[PDB]
Amino acid sequence: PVKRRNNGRSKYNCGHTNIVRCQNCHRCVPKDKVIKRFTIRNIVDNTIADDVLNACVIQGFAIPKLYNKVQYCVSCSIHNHIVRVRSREDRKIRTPPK
Amino acid sequence: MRAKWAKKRMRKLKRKRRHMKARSK
Amino acid sequence: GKVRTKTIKRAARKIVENNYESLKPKDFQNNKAICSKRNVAIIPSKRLRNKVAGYVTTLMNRVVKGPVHGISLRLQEEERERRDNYAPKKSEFDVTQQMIDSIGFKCMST
RNA sequence: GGGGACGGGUGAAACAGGAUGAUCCCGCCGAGACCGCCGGCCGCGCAGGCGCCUGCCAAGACCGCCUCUGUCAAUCAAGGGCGAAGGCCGGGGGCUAGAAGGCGAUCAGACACCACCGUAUUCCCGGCCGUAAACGGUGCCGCCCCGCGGCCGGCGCGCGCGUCCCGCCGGCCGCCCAGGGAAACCGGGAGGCUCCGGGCUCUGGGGGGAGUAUGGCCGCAAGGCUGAAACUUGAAGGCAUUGACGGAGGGGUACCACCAGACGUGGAGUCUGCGGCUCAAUCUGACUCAACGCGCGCACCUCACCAGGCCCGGACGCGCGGAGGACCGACAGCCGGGCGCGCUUUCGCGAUCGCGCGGGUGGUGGUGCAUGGCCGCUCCCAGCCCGUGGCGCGAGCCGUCUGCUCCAUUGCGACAACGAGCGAGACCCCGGCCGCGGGCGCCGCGGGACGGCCCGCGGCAGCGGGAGGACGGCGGGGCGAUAGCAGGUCUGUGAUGCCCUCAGACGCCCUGGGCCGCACGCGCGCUACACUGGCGGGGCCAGCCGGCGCCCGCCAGGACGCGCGGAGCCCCCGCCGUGGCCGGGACCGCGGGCUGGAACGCCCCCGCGCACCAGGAAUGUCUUGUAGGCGCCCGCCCCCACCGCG
Repeated sequence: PVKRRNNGRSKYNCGHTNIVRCQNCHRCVPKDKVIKRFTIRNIVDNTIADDVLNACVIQGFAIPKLYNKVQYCVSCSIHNHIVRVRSREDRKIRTPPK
Repeated sequence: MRAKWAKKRMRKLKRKRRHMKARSK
Repeated sequence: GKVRTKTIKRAARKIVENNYESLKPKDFQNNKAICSKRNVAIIPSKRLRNKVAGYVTTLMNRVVKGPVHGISLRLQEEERERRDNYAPKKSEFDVTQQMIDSIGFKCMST
């Protein structure tokens, strides 16, 4: 039967969306059916962050942040645990965890 | 995709049957 | 370390409310003697009695400091009732304008 | 140009790339594709579809409206146009990726997945094709219908005045009251429907055969469209519930699992089972865990098997016969290991009854898949479930928890559940410690310990330590839920259905022999491979629990008596001394004992002196008095343990 009302993709008022490539698996997934998680990590590791600042000659230097959007396919996401198989009731919960 | 592979096998056999009729008539 | 069984736990809660005056909070030996009276509590088995008496001691230290659910303290009950039946003096509670004017009461108007 | 040696690629590699300077860094140039992040429960479009900048050209829905027209409309065979991608036909163009093809791996194979190279293709223009899970798997136009939110576009109302607020209209959505439905779900319908009728078009009628065949039409082709029958079959299918499984996720948990270690097996010589072989017979049971020193010690008996033999122990009841003969016993020879067993024979004895029939009594004979009982296994599990109430048409759920805690549905905090019960715990046996009483003998009754205290951390349940204390957080055992296995036992059983047998016995005995043979394969074990050892004297230490003396014999053992009683290891001093040696003790020739009716059983003395110099691929058990080493007792038992249980 039909597991999900959205059909697993957010396609409303549309017959065709753009094609995105899963970064790990290099597959072609529609834009609506993609993980789309945006991550802002600092350029350096937080273990090496303070010692970089001490070493940095420039005063008032701010460590660069890395801004990237990681998009994955369902197979290339459930296996990396970015999304998890949920209970039928838990599946309905659309709120992001934490 | 057995059902698609079934129609690929069928098309290949109908093509052959056409060739035999082309050899005759 | 060893989780107490429901029979040991339930019995201990009944013993503590019944003998709240008799039991003392931090002494297992004093509480073992109360529990083994064959009057205020009949516990067969030396090991069962020792196990129930030890829960009772833990629960008694909880009763004196921040009491816990399942135990009925007459001493706490009277204080709770006193506040429950306490009257706050003249009651400050005794002492949207368009709505008041709509009723026509116009209380405190101007 | 610079600089110097490895780059690529993977899951790990490898094939190509490199002193003709790769990779890397920077400048610069050419080529074609493509338009990131923003980018969406945004929007637009008839669908297919649509995202660079700057113009140009024509649109479309929506909203507002006291503008015009006056039914001009709805849905639609045929007919027209459009239609992703791939394909095809001409021109181009060619950066990437990449059907084919080629390689390098993988594997049992791999011409697959993965790496690498790369043609068509991908892109544009002019056409063909006419299909997609072209999906909302939901035709179109119309009416009413229940709240609650989000977004988008236009417009109106208040209000200071804000990309507010409240509407309205159109769109896109989420939840959902009824209602519907086989349910999942739909609820802007899949509502207003067995209480059935707004209009219009299309399609289906069990599952195959088969979208096949043939005919038509269409296309350059690929193919599209229209579309059978013969014949076959009893289901195919939908949705949901429960189990089982997952190379699914999240929790846990166990030396029958691993870490970390130990101590082994496998190698060998033996002991001893199992299969195979051979037999007169080698009686059989059973075969992953959960078969294989298991069915409690096979000379006979056991013993169920083989080759001979002996009777009745066939009760009872009837027809018949019958006490001077129903029956039954035998000497001597003879045959026969043998037994009046029979025979020759010629003396005994007394219904102990004969026969026929009907009916027994048996059977270690079969069928454990006909059964009981008992045990093994799932399960060294923690789970199983009831009453009443709730939810569904129901199967079946809730309780019985996806939170935490615990050895553990062990608890706590909750909670359409609310109270219970079983298993867990408690209990029981033992041990260690302390009192009291008793005492031929250490053996009777109690206590002690509970996560109680202390410190941290935790609503809590608990958690980590510190202590004190014989003893510390399940000390070791016994008992063992629920539901099953078509596990095993009919050869333990006056347990037993049914079949077989049933005086030429499958009854029950009696002699002899096998089960113990053995080209071989395998499972427990045992002893070794030595010096931390062997060999000689000396010390001498137990416990479940337990007799001795004296004399002779090399021991083994014996005789004659009586009332009693005790280890190895290790320690100590010698010796041999790295040699298959004095390691090791398999074999094999005399001999001495024992037990029994009888050796083929066991013990012992002098020889004799096998492998094995540390065991491959594999595999098992184990966390303190544990592993391992080292003795000892008991079970079965004439004797006998390399076994089991202690």
